[PDB]
Amino acid sequence: MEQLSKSVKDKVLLPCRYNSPHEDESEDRIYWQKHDKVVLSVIAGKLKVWPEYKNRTLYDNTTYSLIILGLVLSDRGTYSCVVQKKETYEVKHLALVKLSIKA
Repeated sequence: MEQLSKSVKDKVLLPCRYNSPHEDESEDRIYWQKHDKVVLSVIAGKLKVWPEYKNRTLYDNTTYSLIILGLVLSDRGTYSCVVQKKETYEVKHLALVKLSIKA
């Protein structure tokens, strides 16, 4: 569980911590989620950002990491980065990031 402390209005990069010789844009499905919400997905290399996060997030293609712009208090919490392969779903990678925020 990596932990980051930022302030309201900061931008932040949440590291997915994914790096293995089995990275494969074809099969790799990458998801960032927070609680019962999905932030974004990357399927076949194509990015899809959920409505709540459109215009306030970026994706770093190099590291599969999530960038959030203009933090607000409700952005606090645990985020997950998941790399899966659908065959049946199989998970290749799971990483958790705890974002703490104050004003």
